[PDB]
Amino acid sequence: NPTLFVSYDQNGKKLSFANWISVLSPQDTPFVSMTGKESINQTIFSWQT
Amino acid sequence: NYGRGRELMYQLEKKGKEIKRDLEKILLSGQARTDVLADQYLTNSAADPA
Repeated sequence: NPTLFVSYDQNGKKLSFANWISVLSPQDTPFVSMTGKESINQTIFSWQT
Repeated sequence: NYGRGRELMYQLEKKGKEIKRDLEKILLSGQARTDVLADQYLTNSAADPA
């Protein structure tokens, strides 16, 4: 029922919201994400040089 | 052993690397031949008893 088309004609709007958050300051650390981690089950590890 | 693997193969490969390094050093340092042949390098010249 289009009656006014000013403020209340189409109720249930999205409030001008988007589904993506913007971190204004860069806080990523590609170093660790690049260096892959390896699993160890035991606790008697040993490496050679 | 755990990392050593054993006592024979590890030591052998280590000594192989060592002799390779020593070989490269001896080749790149600079030294002239000194084998006692006295111009008999060619002309096979069997050991010439006495």
